[PDB]
Amino acid sequence: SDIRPYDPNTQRRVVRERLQALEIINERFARQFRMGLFNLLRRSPDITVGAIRIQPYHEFARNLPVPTNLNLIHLKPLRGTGLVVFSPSLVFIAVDNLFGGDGRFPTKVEGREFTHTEQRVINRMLKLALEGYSDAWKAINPLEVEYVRSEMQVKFTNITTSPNDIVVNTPFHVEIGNLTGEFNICLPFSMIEPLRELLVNPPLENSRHEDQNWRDNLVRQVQHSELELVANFADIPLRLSQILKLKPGDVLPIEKPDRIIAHVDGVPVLTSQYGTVNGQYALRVEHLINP
Amino acid sequence: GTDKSVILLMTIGEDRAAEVFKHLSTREVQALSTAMANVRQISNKQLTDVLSEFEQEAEQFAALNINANEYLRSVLVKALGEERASSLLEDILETRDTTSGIETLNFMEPQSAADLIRDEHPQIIATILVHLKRSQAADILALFDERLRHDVMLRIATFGGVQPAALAELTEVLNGLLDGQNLKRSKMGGVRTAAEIINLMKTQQEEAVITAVREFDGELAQKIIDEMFLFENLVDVDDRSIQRLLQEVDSESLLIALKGAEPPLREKFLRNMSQRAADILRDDLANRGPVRLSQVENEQKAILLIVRRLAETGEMVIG
Amino acid sequence: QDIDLIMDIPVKLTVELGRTRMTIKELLRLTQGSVVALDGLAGEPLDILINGYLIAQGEVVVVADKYGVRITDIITPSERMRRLSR
Amino acid sequence: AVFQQLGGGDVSGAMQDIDLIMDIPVKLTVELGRTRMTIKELLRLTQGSVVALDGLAGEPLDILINGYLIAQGEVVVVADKYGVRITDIITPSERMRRLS
Amino acid sequence: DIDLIMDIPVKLTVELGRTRMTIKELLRLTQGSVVALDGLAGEPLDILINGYLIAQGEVVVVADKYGVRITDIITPSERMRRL
Amino acid sequence: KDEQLQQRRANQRLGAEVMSQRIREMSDNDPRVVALVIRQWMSNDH
Repeated sequence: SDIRPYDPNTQRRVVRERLQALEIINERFARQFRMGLFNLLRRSPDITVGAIRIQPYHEFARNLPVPTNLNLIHLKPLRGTGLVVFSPSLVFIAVDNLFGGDGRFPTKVEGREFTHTEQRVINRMLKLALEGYSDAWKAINPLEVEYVRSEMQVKFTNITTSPNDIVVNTPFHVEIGNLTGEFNICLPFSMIEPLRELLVNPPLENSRHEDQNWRDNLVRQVQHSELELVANFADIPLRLSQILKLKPGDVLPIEKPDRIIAHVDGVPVLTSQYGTVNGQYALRVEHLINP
Repeated sequence: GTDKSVILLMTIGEDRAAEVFKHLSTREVQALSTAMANVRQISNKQLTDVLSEFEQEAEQFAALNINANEYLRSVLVKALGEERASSLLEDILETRDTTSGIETLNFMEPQSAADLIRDEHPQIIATILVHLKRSQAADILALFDERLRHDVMLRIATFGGVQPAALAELTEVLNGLLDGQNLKRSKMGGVRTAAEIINLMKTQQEEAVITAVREFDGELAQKIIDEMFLFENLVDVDDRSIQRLLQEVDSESLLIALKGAEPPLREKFLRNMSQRAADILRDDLANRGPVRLSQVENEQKAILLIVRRLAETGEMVIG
Repeated sequence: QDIDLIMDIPVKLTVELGRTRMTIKELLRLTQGSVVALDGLAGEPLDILINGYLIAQGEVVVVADKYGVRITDIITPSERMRRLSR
Repeated sequence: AVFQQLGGGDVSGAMQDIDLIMDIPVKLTVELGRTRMTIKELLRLTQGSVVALDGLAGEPLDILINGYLIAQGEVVVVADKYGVRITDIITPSERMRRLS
Repeated sequence: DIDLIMDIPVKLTVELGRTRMTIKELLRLTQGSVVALDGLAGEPLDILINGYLIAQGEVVVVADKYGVRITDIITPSERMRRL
Repeated sequence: KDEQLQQRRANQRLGAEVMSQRIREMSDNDPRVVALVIRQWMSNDH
């Protein structure tokens, strides 16, 4: 028997789920970003998509280097705030290539911050990155990507209510010539959760008309399914002691039921007034309990 | 008129056109170079009429344009002095500013620029340097750490040209920083002013302040001492002091120093030696050809140092 | 095996009008004033349950201007077994 | 017959505002877990026994005020004192999911 | 008769915290706000049956599922002190 | 008409050859004045 003391703040919540739809969106975005980078840098980059990592937010935060450009982005209409992380190496490579450099010298990063010119270069790159990501998402679910803010430290973002929240991280590796760099795209699981059934199964070559026809027929098929409806006349609170002495012939007082709740497996569906019709216990339906 | 000017420049010749371009602004030179080789139009009558009309009006401004800056510089030099002429010329040059902030960066002090661009990416630093004036860039790299200095110099050696968009972005970034602020730090009072201030106070305070400066830095004290007594107050030295100092002044060094000196100074300094010695010195000065001021300045400095040492000892006076 | 330990724990007792099994179709077209029956004849004792577990049977009785359940019997397991079986 | 008989006082009903009742103490309670269990195992329980709870370890805990579930939070330890961190107010759908 | 109430289901809960608050305080709570608990760390958690306290015990996790070890059953002497 | 055109062309090619010599002496006298006049012409062209 395994029995160990409960320790809070321990990484005990494990939620592993393959995300095929994200697995293809990543390659589509990588292809779009590669040509965007070719268009900008006038060079030939190769982007390798890494394995999607489903990890608590503080793991993602601690694995990041300091300083690193973080780009808070809004993936409307999905409520939340995603993050696009550009490594110092990648921005160094881009600035070197733009400003008359054939990347001859090795990239040197020693905690140096980002100037206004570097920030503008990163904004120019991030415009292409966001356009590519939006186009890639457009195939499955049309989303609009808005860049709201850029930061350099990790403690300024806090896109997760708690550091133990679970986020989805995709690291890409971009190589230009001999130089290499990496950049990540992190989405909080709260944003993805309404689209989990869409992001879980691999996409199929269908149409929106076919999809809506599918659930329509399924909805119609569901309607022909019998349910069990239970009407509760009264709910009287008695102690255990009363129940054992309880014996036939006793009278347990109850209050006036103005309305009668009808529930299916616990969930209330109807409130209706009791009655007798055709020798049967009947209910006059008064109100369907809408949410 | 630009096409006519380009045609005239083409018909003038390579040397004349090159001289005109060297005496022309960057935009004008670029436009003239582009238009002349691009499309050239020759008119039997219209070109001749335009040339005659242009020639008929070049009367008053020609004399002004012949000598404008040189005359102003000479007037500034002769008016107050070399030190004030430099300040006046600097103010006149600063009156014409630069639009793009990159060029405005070379009017800033070297340390201010070094602090401003130290944190930038090394390639951006390199791009700023080739656009910046060479003298300024050298000072900036001197103030830069040796690692950054070597890295930026290497980037300078193997520069490969900037994308126009990136250059425009850097230009507007620097413009947004240095457009609405004045960078003309007025420098009033260096060492000439310090020497002038020192020369007018009591001797005890004079020696106290010069020894304090020497304790702080000997080079500054020596520069203050040299600026204290220039090679122009020797006319106010007493005849006895001049005769006493003549015993320790080399004839060749004295002649070299007095070759470029004022005639009054030579006459005053020739009354302390013998008549034969004065005649020999005059003959040597007449026979001496022109020489570079570098050696004459050193000889005058040596003579002034000897005179100052004699005065400090107590064997010389002034009047 | 304590007895006074749980001698005082409270339980909540519920009473039903009746069972009925009806599909999504009729449930969605139920409107205000619509009447639906139940599987029990008007007169059988209602089933008393605790935590969804059968405990007793009794019907409602009117004494003066007040209501209460008059329990008819207590179901032994044998009867519970035939309840599940049929 | 001292008390006077009041009746017909159902004039109307309308929410006024939530500050008339503000400084009223609430009984806040965080819940570790639940488990449906019968009396069978109940008396079988002795000192040192372990009862498994339906809630999976590490899941957000439940927060109730006066015994009514309002929000789901996460447990944290601050200065050696237990503390819950409110994460999300529950939805009517999860409320009924809890009920069933 | 014991056989009748020896089989019935009942709902068991264990509460980890207990705090008294006003509404200024409850409304002030936002997302991510940390609410302190009157209960010190390591003290026995209350165990309730249908909202009725019967026992106290420590928190322990077994096989990745929450649990509690019954340290003791409170005699009604402590109930006066519970209020 | 051909002879008159040829004579006019010869005069144009003689006086222009003289004009080219004339513009060289003036520019050697003042090189910056010519550049200033050219810049003024461009400014007035706007």
